[PDB]
Amino acid sequence: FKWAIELSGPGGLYPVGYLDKQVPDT
Amino acid sequence: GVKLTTQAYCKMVLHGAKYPHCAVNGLLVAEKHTLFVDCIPLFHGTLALAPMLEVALTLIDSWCKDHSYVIAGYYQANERVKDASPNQVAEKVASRIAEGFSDTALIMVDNTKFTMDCVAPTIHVYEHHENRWRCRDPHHDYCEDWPEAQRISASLLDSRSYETLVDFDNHLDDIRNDWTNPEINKAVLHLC
Amino acid sequence: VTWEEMRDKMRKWREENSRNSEQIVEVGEELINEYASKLGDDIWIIYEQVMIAALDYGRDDLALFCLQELRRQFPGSHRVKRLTGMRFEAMERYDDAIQLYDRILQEDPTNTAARKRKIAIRKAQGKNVEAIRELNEYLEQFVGDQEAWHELAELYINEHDYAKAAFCLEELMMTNPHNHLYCQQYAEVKYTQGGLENLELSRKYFAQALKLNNRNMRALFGLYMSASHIASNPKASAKTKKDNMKYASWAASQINRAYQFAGRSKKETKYSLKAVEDMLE
Repeated sequence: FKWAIELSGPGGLYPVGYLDKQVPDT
Repeated sequence: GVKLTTQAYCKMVLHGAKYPHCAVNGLLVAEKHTLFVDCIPLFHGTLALAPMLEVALTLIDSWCKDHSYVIAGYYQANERVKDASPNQVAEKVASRIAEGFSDTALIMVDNTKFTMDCVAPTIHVYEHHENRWRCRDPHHDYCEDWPEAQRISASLLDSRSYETLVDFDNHLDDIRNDWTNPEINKAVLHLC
Repeated sequence: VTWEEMRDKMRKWREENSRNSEQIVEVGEELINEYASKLGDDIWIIYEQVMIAALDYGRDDLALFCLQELRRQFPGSHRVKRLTGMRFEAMERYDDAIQLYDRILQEDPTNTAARKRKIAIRKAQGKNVEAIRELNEYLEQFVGDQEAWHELAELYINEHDYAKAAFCLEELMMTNPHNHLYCQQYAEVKYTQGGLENLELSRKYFAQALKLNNRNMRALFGLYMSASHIASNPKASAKTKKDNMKYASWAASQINRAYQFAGRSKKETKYSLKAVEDMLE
């Protein structure tokens, strides 16, 4: 792919309801 | 050393006027001091999304190489009035397009100087040197025929041609809308 | 061309949040100048839009007229108060607008318009981080506001926090399962966010958007390209490789069909053919 541009990088309180940690609780 | 045609400037003003409230971007194609023979717009408002940018660039490359052109510039008009510096999106896109040809340099439509007649060159050209992007001399001549660009932009805006202008996003909405927008091209030819 | 026709057009143009300030301000001016008395209070909401368009259009001359009429009609009204705040913001007058919004809040604490306008002021001032913080705090008392939710997602995308943007789009889809736009946008955000662990989500949500709307050819070739990237990715398993290759082939077939329809609909040069020449590559 000749246009595989990456736009990630810097990610900058947290928005309400958000929880970054991937929890396996089930 | 970046040179663009008057039709490129009028397309710049057309796309800026089309979505005055939304930041826009797009590319500039040239044939292989590069002269940007033509331009093409793409999207507006939200600009940080990758999939649209990738699909765009692929289509731009296909269309240009089919008709002997190659993409050689990137344009971006920011949304904020007091904003004239490139964002991450502009920097990465300019770096990626410049990866092919070193003559490729970024341009940004400084919306602060955006007026009816475009009295002063709104576009600012940034070059990539020393792994950094920095603007060229603002006092440099940008358009090939500055009075012609001024008059054609004023006529097109006063003729309500900005509403008629179609960018890549409208093509995404419906292919029936011509993304090559030759209508503004014939209007430019008639005006000139 | 009767005032009812432009009235219906303005009603529609208000129902869907358009921003063609020129057209809407012209139609509203024609209605309030020629057919002001032809209909009753239904122009009053128009008197709102007409000024907002004006503030968008820059033609501030009739903004004062609309504001004075509304104020003289509705004294001590929070809606007109927010509208005056926007009038102040039209000329970057931020301190007075903030003071007015604070007065509205102290007069009525449950009002959400003041918070939205003040964070709009903050984001107009360029303080993106504080705007994000203000939206997060405001949502903490008003969880479920879709407009603020989408605005925060857009701000995060602009600021490139695709994780938070993806989370906000997930909860927005929670609010509106049936909106294919949210699914397409979330697929795009996830694809931009990372790799296969997100490419799978992007392609699944692109397929969902296509299911929700077959005409969303944007999301169509988005799914196509996501499948293509998954195929090109070495980390794809053999079964995953063939699955995503099948997805890409099906999407390509749909793309050729869509561009053939684009061809039969119009009459011009075969740009659609060039397009599928790109896809075949």
